[PDB]
Amino acid sequence: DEKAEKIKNLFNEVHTTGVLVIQQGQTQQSYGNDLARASTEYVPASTFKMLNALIGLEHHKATTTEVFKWDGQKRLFPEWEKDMTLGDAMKASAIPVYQDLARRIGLELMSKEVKRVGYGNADIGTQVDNFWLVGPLKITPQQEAQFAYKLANKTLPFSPKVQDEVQSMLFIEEKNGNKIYAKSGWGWDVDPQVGWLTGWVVQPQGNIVAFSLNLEMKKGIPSSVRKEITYKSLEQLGIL
Repeated sequence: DEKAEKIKNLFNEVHTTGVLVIQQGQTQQSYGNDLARASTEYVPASTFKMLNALIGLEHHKATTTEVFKWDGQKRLFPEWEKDMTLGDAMKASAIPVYQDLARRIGLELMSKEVKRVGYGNADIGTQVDNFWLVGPLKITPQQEAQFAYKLANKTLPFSPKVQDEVQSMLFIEEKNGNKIYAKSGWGWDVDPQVGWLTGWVVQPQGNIVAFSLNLEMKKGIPSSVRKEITYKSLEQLGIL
């Protein structure tokens, strides 16, 4: 009860509403100040890059060493206006690189694969290059944590090679002997805005603990909140 109470207050302290779903084994636990978010659908935003990369690699629409070249058209941030590998673009949440990947995959293959894997509502609509940003694709935090848990265990419906490659893209840091893997997301083109941090911890003896933080990104909420709450929560839970 006390762990849950503490984590609730972490969300209250940042003046928004959110949830953290944790998965170890086949059960999940939800924490936070709005638990109903755990089973609510939201756009994945750049959390979808995880699946986009798996599909693209598996279907030979990308390699891990190629550079996705900048064509010189203005991008949303100047940091993105350079050539990047899929891994560089993962770390940078570089939307246009992953738009290029999506277009390589194409609508038919993308739709088939998203359905095959059962990702969220598996509804990509007719626009292959923005369905993860503005809809119609939506996913719950419980689904995201499950996705992350399966990726961590290499049990998603892809080759283990491709899953290992995507895992490497997601590595953040080793902290207190724990390896942390994650992908952030911020759906800023929807209202209300959604913030994500989905990932997992590999503890020193190999135990995997997956997570998905999901909160409402209000005006004034710094994007750093996502990592801060997640880490503090995982520490309070004894995971980190």
